[PDB]
Amino acid sequence: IDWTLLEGETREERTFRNWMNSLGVNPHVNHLYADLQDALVILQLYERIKVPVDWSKVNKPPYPKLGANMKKLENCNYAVELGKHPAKFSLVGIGGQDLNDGNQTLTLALVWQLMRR
Amino acid sequence: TTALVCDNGSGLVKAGFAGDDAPRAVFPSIVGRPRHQGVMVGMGQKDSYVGDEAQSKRGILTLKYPIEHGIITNWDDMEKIWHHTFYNELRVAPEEHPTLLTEAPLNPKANREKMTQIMFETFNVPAMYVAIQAVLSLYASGRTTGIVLDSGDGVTHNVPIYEGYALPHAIMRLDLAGRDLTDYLMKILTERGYSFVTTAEREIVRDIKEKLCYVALDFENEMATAASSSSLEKSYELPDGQVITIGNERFRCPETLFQPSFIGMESAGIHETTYNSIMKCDIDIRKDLYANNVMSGGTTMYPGIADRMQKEITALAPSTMKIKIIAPPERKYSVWIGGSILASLSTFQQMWITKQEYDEAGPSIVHRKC
Amino acid sequence: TTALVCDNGSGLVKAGFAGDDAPRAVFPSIVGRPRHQGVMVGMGQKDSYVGDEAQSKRGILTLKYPIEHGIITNWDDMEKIWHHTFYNELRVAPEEHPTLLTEAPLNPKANREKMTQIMFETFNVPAMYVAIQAVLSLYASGRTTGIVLDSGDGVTHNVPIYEGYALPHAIMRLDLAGRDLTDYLMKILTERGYSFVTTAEREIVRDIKEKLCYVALDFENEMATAASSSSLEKSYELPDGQVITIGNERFRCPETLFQPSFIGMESAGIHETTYNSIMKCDIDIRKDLYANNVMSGGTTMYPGIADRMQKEITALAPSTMKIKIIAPPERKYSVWIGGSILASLSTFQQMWITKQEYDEAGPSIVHRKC
Amino acid sequence: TTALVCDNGSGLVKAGFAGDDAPRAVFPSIVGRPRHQGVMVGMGQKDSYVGDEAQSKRGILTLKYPIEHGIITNWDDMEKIWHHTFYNELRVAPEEHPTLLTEAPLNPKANREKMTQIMFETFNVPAMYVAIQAVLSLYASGRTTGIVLDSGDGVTHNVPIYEGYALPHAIMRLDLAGRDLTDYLMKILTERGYSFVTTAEREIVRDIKEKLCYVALDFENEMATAASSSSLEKSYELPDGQVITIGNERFRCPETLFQPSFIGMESAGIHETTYNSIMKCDIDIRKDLYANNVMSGGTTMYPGIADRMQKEITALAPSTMKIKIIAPPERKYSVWIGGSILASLSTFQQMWITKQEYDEAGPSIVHRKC
Ligand SMILES: Nc1ncnc2c1ncn2[C@@H]1O[C@H](COP(=O)(O)OP(=O)(O)O)[C@@H](O)[C@H]1O
Ligand SMILES: Nc1ncnc2c1ncn2[C@@H]1O[C@H](COP(=O)(O)OP(=O)(O)O)[C@@H](O)[C@H]1O
Ligand SMILES: Nc1ncnc2c1ncn2[C@@H]1O[C@H](COP(=O)(O)OP(=O)(O)O)[C@@H](O)[C@H]1O
Ligand SMILES: [Mg+2]
Ligand SMILES: [Mg+2]
Ligand SMILES: [Mg+2]
Repeated sequence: IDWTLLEGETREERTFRNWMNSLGVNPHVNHLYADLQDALVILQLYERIKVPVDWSKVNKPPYPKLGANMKKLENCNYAVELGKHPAKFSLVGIGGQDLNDGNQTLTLALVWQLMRR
Repeated sequence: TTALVCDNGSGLVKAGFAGDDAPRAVFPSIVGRPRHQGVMVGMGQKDSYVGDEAQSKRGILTLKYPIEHGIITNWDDMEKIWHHTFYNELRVAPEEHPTLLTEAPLNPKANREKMTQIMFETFNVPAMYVAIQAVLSLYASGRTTGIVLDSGDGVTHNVPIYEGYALPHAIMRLDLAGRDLTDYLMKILTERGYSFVTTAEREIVRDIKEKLCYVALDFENEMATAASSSSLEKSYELPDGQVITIGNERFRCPETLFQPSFIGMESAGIHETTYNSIMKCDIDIRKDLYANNVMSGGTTMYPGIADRMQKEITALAPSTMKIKIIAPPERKYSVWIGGSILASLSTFQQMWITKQEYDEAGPSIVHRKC
Repeated sequence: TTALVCDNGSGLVKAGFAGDDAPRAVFPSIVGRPRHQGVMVGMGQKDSYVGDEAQSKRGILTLKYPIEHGIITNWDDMEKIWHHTFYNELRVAPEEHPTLLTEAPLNPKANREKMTQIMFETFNVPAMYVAIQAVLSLYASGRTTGIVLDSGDGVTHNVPIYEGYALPHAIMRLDLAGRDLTDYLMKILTERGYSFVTTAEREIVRDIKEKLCYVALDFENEMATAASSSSLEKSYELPDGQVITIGNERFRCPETLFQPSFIGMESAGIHETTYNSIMKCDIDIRKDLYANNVMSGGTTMYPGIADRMQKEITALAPSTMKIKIIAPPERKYSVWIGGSILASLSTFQQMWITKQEYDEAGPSIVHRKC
Repeated sequence: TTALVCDNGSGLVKAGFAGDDAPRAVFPSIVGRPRHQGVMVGMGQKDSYVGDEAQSKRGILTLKYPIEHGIITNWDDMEKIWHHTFYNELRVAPEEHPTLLTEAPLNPKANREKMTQIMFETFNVPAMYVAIQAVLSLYASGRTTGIVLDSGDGVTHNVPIYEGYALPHAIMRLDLAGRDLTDYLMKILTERGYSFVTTAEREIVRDIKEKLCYVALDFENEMATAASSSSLEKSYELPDGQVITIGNERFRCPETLFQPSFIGMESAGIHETTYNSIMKCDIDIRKDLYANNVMSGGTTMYPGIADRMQKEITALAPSTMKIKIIAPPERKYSVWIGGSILASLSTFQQMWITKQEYDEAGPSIVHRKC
């Protein structure tokens, strides 16, 4: 199992990464703000906190070279929508573009709450 | 249960945990909404911008301050702002952390009651307390006797304290602070051809404040120097690459504090305000109040403010005993530091407004418990 | 089933299916009719020529560009062109394919209304949507912020976009494009003794322009190079065997883009138009607008156009910050690529103008939905 | 001798003599230069067109407005305009007649200093003075208490005055006037297929706006009337014989005054600006300020502007107090009438900025004397 200290990383982000790695995410999350931009890992974490996910609305990791950014933004928007209504999260001012652009504050605000559930 | 110390001011929001020496979250208290039209799909899902996202995308957003002159105008917005503070910035559950919030003196009671009701019925904390910003600023300085001039974004007030005893009859409140200074700066920038109207440009004007404005020790001498020479001219670069230069408005804006008539106000200067506050106190305690002048707030960050305070008060002094001005480098977070110190005290643990007291006394319990 | 993406331009028509990376059908937007007398029986049964058959038989036909400056002049002609595109080029029945078409900004509303009414009432499609060519250009580049310089055969326009939010007040349209450049080359070709009057010869001169014309980085020294030397001379062979030579008209023709006064036009160059469009936006978004300049269309195919564009903007820049312009090689089909991307999006399927919406709201539903 | 009262506005120049009831010279403030090639000898001796000769020959001239939003940008053009209005329009020597000009509030000081230097050095008039347009508007109405909302061609500003005392802190300037309305009308005219892009066509668009636009009492009811019935359509004939018809753009153009978001501006409507200005004043004088709402300028010539103004203030009024609108028929020349009245006063003869005051104090004497 990977137990290493990065050059720049708080203990909170290390706990986040270790939690998602130990929970069995399909990719290997090495950076929080560089691997969650596609919102696929967030969707994978969603069913493990008993939040149903409709995979027919999810774009697969194979992305066409045209409109891939639009597909990733759609995935982030769907993840936010799934977290809001049926999941009852407190995410004020957080949108799909924030997760797509890797906003650290709003991404940490979502992951720590995911471990809360 | 680590107590929360959230000092939400008119301009900035200061939040953190009791025991820390510095707030963990310092973001402007703004709510941003788009004013343009989005053409592509998948991006217009966000309706409001609360934290620094409003500051970053301010070009396509309109900025509104939910707190005006230490008085709430838009109660819907603090729900968003407080949820942001609790979940995005601090990332803690309010239901487990009792939160200490601050309030300016001579604030209408409905504000405090509605704020207590909102925070209890939405965030469901175990307990609460409301402390005055000036008292916390004295807690940060480790004093029990003195007069604190708290000048933040909307409220400038003086609170004299002697041996831990306050004098409400000697406490006043001046609604002249950094926001009015920014308004004056925008008004006077049109003299050089620099026009700023949109709310986004107000942030640039506040940046010009914080990078170019200073308090003149002698106003007429600085006018003479600016009119005769050109050494006071300073250049500022706009975000789009344009460069503006100001040499006189640097000290004209902060002088509105000493000369409220600059924005057409009949009030006197802050030095005169604190002198009158001390005159409202006992003659036996005026000696200690002159020797303890503690500053706080972002408005006290102009260069030369402390020397001008000393000069003006000594001019108003009986000319026999010395004047002491205290301007710690942590003035902007003195209220938060004092709140953290107070919430960390074991004696203060019995002063919290527990939820069972609220459930039986309504929002009015804060009036008797604070 | 699948969405049709057809870019009905003034000169060329780009058509295909959603999800494709390039339009399937690209033929000139012309309508050809005979202008001679048939003497042998068996060839006069064809009344009009729509696709490439008009171009191939142009020696005995008159060529009409029905779409002029992105404005519809002859509705029966685009009826024929759309029937051709749907049945002979794409060979798909419109009644089961929702079709996404493109439209230039600052286009009269009657155009969009009549086009919506016609294509629902003639082609009986289930749904429609109308996208902007500049928006689809940014879709092709995969960008959400920047100003688009789309210059096709009829319309050159700029649309500033920051975080996807467009500024209608900063959007302006210029009616100078490749057709006007071909006409100016026609006007300046008579200096060397080359005369072309027939609309068939218009396509020949357009072909000459698409091959020998280029944008000069510096125009006045190119004047000296062409007048003093012969290295800029280039030869083109006419279809009937004759060969013409142009050395100065190669780069004088594209200069009308930056010098509209060549044709007696009072408007400014494309660089100045882009500069004014950026300056009409918010100061905070101007940095990103400069940092993202997208050009598109077949008119942007002249060699050296991007270098001249960046040099002119840098001269117009505040000289402190950086300028770069995106010049992809799919510029001629960027609008179609963006249309395919948009129509392929799952979330875009809800904004198709359903035929039941049309049947109850008239042709005016297209204004509310687009 | 006789003082000269010249109102150098953004769009029109009003000139005459002190004491007169109407200006003697009213010509557009434009400078025209040829934009074509002269091929017949003996006609190209004229290079600049200042007065109505620029308006009459605009088909071959480029029209430039020297004044932009009441701010001076081209100094040679206004020197030509002043020479014209002094020697051909009024045909009087400036060196003998003191000249009284007007100036908008929140105008950069360099403008006033340079203009003062110009008319002490180019025309070297014996005396001069600079007064605010709003003050002259109150002088024309014969009032000493009230708020003045002046809207000309470049500047719209509110100036409240109580018993002859002005309140600078309640004065703000909005850069939205007839020129911006003409630009908006041109922008919305392309919806009907009417395109006018040259500077000569700008005057035609302005003429159409003047003779066909009106202020809607209720904007949404007018939307419904225009979209339902055709009684709002009106016809205008172009100089070449073409006739255009507009039914909805008539009242969409003036609505931008109350809805600046039409042109993408974050500012509020003129009614809200006046409400804020009155609220920025003392509550004791607000009673007289509301009952004295004096407007002036060519922008106040739209039909129904007074009724909409009254309705908006009444909606913004405390609902218990009376509002009065003053819209004299001489609003377009109210500034000039007030200037003539002031310069005809015997008491005003001592505030003239004499030549000797300038010769000792530089151009800065105007700031002290005005
Ligand atoms: N370096 C500075 N110089 C001058 N003024 C400042 C500076 N920093 C902040 N301010 C002013 O103080 C305000 C914030 O002060 P603060 O103590 O945060 O007020 P509040 O607690 O009411 O939000 C800012 O909005 C600005 O107007
Ligand atoms: N390599 C080239 N050099 C110069 N001009 C070109 C080149 N390729 C295309 N063009 C011009 O661009 C035009 C194509 O514009 P287009 O994008 O098809 O307009 P629309 O989008 O309205 O159909 C043609 O008329 C042609 O004159
Ligand atoms: N009857 C009218 N209806 C609508 N607009 C008008 C009318 N008359 C004049 N205007 C507009 O008012 C403007 C006149 O501005 P003006 O008051 O002359 O400015 P200044 O006072 O700065 O010279 C013109 O630009 C014109 O477009
Ligand atoms: Mg504070
Ligand atoms: Mg095109
Ligand atoms: Mg005027």
